[PDB]
Amino acid sequence: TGYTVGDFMTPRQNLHVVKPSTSVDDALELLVEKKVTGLPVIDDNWTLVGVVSDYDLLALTWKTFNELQKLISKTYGKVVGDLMTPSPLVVRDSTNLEDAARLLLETKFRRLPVVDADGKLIGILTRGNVVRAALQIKRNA
Amino acid sequence: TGYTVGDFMTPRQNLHVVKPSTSVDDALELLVEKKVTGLPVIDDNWTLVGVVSDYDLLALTWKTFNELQKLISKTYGKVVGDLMTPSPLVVRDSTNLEDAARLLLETKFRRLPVVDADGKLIGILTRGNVVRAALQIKRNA
Repeated sequence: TGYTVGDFMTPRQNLHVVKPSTSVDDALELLVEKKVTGLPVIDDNWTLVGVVSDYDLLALTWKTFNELQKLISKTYGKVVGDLMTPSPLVVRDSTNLEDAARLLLETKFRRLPVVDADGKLIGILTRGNVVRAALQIKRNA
Repeated sequence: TGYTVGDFMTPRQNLHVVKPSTSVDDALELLVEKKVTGLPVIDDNWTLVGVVSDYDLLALTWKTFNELQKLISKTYGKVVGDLMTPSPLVVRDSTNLEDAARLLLETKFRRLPVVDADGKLIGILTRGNVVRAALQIKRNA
């Protein structure tokens, strides 16, 4: 009963992923290039293994450009695996939308990777996706 | 001396703008489609008149889908103008990057519209832009 995550999630094709081996610098570049603040982390086979955020990659956040440069300088040789959150909360495409919506707010990541039965990353549910759903629904008898 | 906003700001062509007359619903749609949480508000001549965020449009922080639907239901007939923050902090393209970076953190909007001498919106400086700058600087020594 009711809509499901799969109805409104961000499709795999619009995901921005990194791996535990991705250098912090490259993850940061991806964040700024794709204009997102967090990234799902997969392994070589697209198994979802974690999530990582700007607040992980730039931990001690920064309050001045100088402090930021200091952080950027110390990223060399570091890798996503060291800073990521493993085993994050996930949902399935069949997950009830209202349940998923609740969960979004219970994870610091504020997004829910969507996985299939094999634990492969197939999408992500963002707060924006949930708002889009509420909007689309209003738009109907 | 040093880098300036103009060197790293988001170009006009990549802005997502609304007007004070934009319906709340359309602004919400634009937010979710462009995957941003805030929007500069311009008038018909691209004069920057304000800024508006998801937290403004959905005030009337939702914590469940049902609460969200309640909010979405009450957006009808409302416009951005009522909910926006007028006369926001802005910078110029010539603004010193370190100064601008500091300011980003002093505005709840967490972005700085960039205007020209006529007060026209010509870009925006985001935290992501500033991180991009620190990265680019490091790369070149």
